[PDB]
Amino acid sequence: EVQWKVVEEINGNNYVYIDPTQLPYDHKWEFPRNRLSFGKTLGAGAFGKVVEATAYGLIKSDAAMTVAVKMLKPSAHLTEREALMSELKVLSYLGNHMNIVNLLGACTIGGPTLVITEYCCYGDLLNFLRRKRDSEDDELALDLEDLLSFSYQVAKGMAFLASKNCIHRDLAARNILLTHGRITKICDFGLARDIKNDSNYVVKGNARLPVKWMAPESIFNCVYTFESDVWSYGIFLWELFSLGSSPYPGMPVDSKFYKMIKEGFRMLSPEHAPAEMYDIMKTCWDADPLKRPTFKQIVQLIEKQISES
Amino acid sequence: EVQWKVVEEINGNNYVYIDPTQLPYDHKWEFPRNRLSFGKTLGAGAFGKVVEATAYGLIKSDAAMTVAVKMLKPSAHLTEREALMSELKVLSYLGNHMNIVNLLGACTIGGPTLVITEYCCYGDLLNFLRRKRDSEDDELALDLEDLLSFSYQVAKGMAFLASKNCIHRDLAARNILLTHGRITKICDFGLARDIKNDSNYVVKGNARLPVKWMAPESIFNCVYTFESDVWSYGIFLWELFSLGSSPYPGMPVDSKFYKMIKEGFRMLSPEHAPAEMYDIMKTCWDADPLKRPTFKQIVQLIEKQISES
Ligand SMILES: CCN1CCN(c2cc(Nc3ncc(-c4ccncc4)s3)nc(C)n2)CC1
Ligand SMILES: CCN1CCN(c2cc(Nc3ncc(-c4ccncc4)s3)nc(C)n2)CC1
Repeated sequence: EVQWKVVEEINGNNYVYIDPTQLPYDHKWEFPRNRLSFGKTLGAGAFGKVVEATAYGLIKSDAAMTVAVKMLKPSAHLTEREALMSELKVLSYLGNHMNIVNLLGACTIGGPTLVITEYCCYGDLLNFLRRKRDSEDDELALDLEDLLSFSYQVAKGMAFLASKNCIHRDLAARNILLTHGRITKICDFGLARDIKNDSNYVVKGNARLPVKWMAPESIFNCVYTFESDVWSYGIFLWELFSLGSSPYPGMPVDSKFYKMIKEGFRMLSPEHAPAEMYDIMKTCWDADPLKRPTFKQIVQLIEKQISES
Repeated sequence: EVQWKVVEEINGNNYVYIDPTQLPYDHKWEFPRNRLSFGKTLGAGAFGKVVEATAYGLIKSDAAMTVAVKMLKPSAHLTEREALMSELKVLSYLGNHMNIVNLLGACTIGGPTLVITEYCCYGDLLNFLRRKRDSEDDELALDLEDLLSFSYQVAKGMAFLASKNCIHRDLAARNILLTHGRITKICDFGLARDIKNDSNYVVKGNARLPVKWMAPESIFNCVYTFESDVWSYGIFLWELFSLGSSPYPGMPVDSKFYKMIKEGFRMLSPEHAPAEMYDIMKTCWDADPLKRPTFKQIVQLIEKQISES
């Protein structure tokens, strides 16, 4: 199951997705696998893993560079092998942006498929926030500046994705990475996350889904849109200003939970969210998708708050 | 006593200082004092203080901006009034640099002299470090990235000063400010610090001097050079990687202290200084001033460590 989808047409409220198996792979990305030295495993699911590695001569012929390599475990079946190749083709289709985990190369010959991406040295944003949660005015002001910056950067990364007609479908702090300079990068662990052991992914129908992050139109109609990604961004803002607390606290995903969300029930503001960031969340959680803001508009709104400093 | 001196000639190991009272003041800096609204006091000495204020229409005609205003207290005498004006003239002589507290304007008519500079919103680096001292691998790595950045930025600020033939004479973490984006800015509180109540300033001769930060040639010959500023930067590095501990721990400034420093005694490395930053400190503490590195060279050395990431 390819996670990032790419739309080609909107034929009056119905998306025409592009078959990722029909996207090109440009051999400019090809890199010899014997110039990768594999290190620790950074994440692993049932069928896939991401491993830290050193790449010799990937960018400059005389330099080594730390990278992340996505690969399948031997237990993987054909559909997982296709998905890895489709993720490779989507990533090269997207192109490069500062706030996404970028493609650096690939090994598609001489062994199983390897996908080489940037390595983010501080790990996932969710764990970063929860450490600061477990852990005076100047210190709090500086933390608020970081959180404003993270929301700005994720919003730019998502605006870049939407500009390439790409829908993320699993936006959440656990899928955002932090790296040098406090730069945040959107990624998808996809096959490299063990979702069977993550309570945030819930059984609904024939899938395990991050329901507390999903828009209502996605839960009752299984549709994923640019507007539903905006909804997820709103949920992301709530965990961001709550220091990584899980959304809808003390409320498990029952059938009771599903009722409330169609009743227009929303979360209240996190205690220390700035009013104008709370205002952005609420508009992301509009029951009407076409009343939610676009990521381009969210970028402008957050730019204005940061400039007021 | 003007703190920042400006040299004009080096006539074989003897400096010709420029009389700051002979530097021009350009009226382009003139700003009406009735467009300042004064707030809290940020620091105060015997004769002077620095106050936070809002300046209406200072940069853009339609915008307010937070600034810092240096001014004298009524107890000030003629020599302090001249010094404030000389500091104004040095600051406009220096020009603008990202890593110094820059001049934004001045009120030299219609009341006592006011000097308007950038406001740094996180205060002094020394208190910032001591809070982190009172206060796992990802968190420590990120702290080390900040400390590397602070040493790089202070070194660029000092290289800019040396390039303008300016000697600071009181470089220390207490004279470095932190502001938005974790930018550090060199300043001098000068008349706005109460040095009578600061143990770091010690009675030597007819002055109160920061002896633990001074080069030996400055202690026994009362000479201040570009090379003695480099010495102070080395001491600054030691407090930086020690999280604001006072230099030469458990050793008061006796006559015994003076003996040891001419004996070539130096501090050992802070426990978590990177080897290459320790190497920079040691070279800053060379008994021969002409064997110390220049700030231009320190900038290059630290740039290389940061690039290795
Ligand atoms: C020693 C302390 N730590 C702990 C944790 N720590 C990290 C780093 C990290 N870096 C990644 N870079 C790219 C990734 C990726 C690429 C493509 N698709 C999906 C994911 S994951 N990821 C994790 C989960 N933990 C690093 C150091
Ligand atoms: C509410 C919590 N705090 C605590 C402390 N805090 C600050 C800010 C600050 N900002 C400065 N900007 C320029 C300065 C200057 C200009 C010219 N010459 C010398 C100095 S001092 N300075 C201090 C000492 N504390 C700010 C907020």
